[PDB]
Amino acid sequence: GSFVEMVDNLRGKSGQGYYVEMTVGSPPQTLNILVDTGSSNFAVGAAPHPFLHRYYQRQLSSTYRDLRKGVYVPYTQGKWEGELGTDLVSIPHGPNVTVRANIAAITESDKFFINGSNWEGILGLAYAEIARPDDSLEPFFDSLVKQTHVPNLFSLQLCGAGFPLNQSEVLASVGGSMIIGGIDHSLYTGSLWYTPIRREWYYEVIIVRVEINGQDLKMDCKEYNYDKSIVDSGTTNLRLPKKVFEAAVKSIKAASSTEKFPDGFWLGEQLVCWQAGTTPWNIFPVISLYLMGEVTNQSFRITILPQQYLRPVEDVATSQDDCYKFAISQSSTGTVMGAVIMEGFYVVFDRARKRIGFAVSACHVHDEFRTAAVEGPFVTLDMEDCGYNI
Ligand SMILES: CN1C(=N)N[C@](CCC2CCCCC2)(CC2CCCCC2)C1=O
Repeated sequence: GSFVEMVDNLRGKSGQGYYVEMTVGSPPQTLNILVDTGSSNFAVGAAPHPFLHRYYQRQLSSTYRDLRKGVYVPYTQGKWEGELGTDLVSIPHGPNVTVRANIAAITESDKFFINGSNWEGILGLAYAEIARPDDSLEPFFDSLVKQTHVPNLFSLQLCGAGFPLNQSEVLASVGGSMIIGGIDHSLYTGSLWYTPIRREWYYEVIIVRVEINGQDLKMDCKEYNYDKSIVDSGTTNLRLPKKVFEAAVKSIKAASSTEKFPDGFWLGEQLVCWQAGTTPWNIFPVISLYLMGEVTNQSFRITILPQQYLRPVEDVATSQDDCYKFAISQSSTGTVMGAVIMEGFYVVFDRARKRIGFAVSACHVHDEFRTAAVEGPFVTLDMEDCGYNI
């Protein structure tokens, strides 16, 4: 592991997000920032909010520059509005550099800030094409690379604990690593396998085959990428296109049929609980997603366990039972490989080579009988037809 200064620099959990410490302004103002590979704006709370105990104070920064421009960003579950400007930004447990970056000072929001998440802003790590108001607002990572010698690459190890973390525990626990400018080999086991970034906007990829316990879901592969497939640390669940979700849940129900679960469980709304330590992991199937490889007609697969797709939640009774929510849900906007999937892998966002790498995570939760996996190669034909075109 050659990047010790950045190892273990993340905190958080799949449901409320993983964050990294950053500083903004002169003198430096410390803020916890959500790592979001599914957006492209660096936006931080800049005004009092019930869920914030600190925020960016522009008037206290001598290096603050006002862009005299507003920004409005509505999203599925909510929205954030702010004022654009630039200032000096650093990552304490990151590369030893300071860069001038765009910052959206959030002045109004709805369903953005999460009570108790311990973060005050978000770091959009995707491409300028999806930056708001438009692609002229240079994303933080683009600025970082343009202004320093930092390699155009970052890697994420998100570490799920495998059990509920109370408020005190989640603040004291290491939630993972964000390695800026490199790959730290202590964070994964086995080999790294790369899939092409199809297009530079979201981190878009192409899924070419899906298996539930080795059983082919057997759908036209274009269904798996309708209308796109992305890797998004800012989404909790593995989200699947409606038709794929329907087929996958049918297959997961069949594999786990020795136990009947309520409709609310499958809808990802209600938790299911087992006596302490008795979670029947073995009745649940592993899920394999085959991804396009970098070699013509070659693919590889990533396999996750129910320890990834069943998300640990505290029982409404704080009892001693082990409880979970089903973290696979439907989407009308394509496949989203969210945090619960990323928790099984060390994921390399190799922007320089326009590819995303996957390897088994040194911190993935498993049992004595099964482990997550990244395996290849497999001969796979016509993978280009798996990509969706509007
Ligand atoms: C899922 N998702 C995401 N990964 N980022 C956003 C915005 C997505 C962008 C995508 C491009 C267009 C503008 C919105 C924000 C949320 C992230 C978690 C914390 C609450 C807000 C979102 O809705």
